[PDB]
Amino acid sequence: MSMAMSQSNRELVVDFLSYKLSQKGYSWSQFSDVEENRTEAPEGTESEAVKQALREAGDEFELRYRRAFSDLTSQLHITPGTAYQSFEQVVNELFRDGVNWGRIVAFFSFGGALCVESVDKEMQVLVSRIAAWMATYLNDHLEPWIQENGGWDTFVELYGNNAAAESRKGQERLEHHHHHH
Amino acid sequence: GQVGRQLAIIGDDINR
Repeated sequence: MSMAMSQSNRELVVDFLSYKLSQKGYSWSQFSDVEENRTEAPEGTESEAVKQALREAGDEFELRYRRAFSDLTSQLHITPGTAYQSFEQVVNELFRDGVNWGRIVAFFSFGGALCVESVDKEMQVLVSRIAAWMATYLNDHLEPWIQENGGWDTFVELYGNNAAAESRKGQERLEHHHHHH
Repeated sequence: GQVGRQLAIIGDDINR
């Protein structure tokens, strides 16, 4: 009953960079998949709740990254030749042994950041570079671990809309909730 | 490289 389980992967990464650059004030298709001849897709249903948790989880992870240490690309240099290596070091960092939730969302907004500063540094070709590294790592290492136990339905069950704040408030039961009456 | 080592730290404060 397949249909877009592997193609949807490249759809989540491409949609994350489309809204990322759109935030500042730059286009994405301008230097990404510019080659015409597309597939159009049926409509995209997994990105509904999935992309949703990726937008609130990407803005909360970024706010906590600078609010807890500093910027990401600000520390990187970015350039067509040693850029994939930079994202390669941050990738191994997160992977402590296998694939635990949380590092996947931080990796989504992380690559999107390198794409923003990339265009600002006259690195259009660099943007497309991170686009293939994001859809590849997602369809390579995160592929055999997501389909294993619903990696998108689960990623949304723990990082749903405002799930980060819901883990400290929605807790209630084992948290402490004083209303047993 | 400093990134990555801290990207996981925030994970705790925001883990599920």
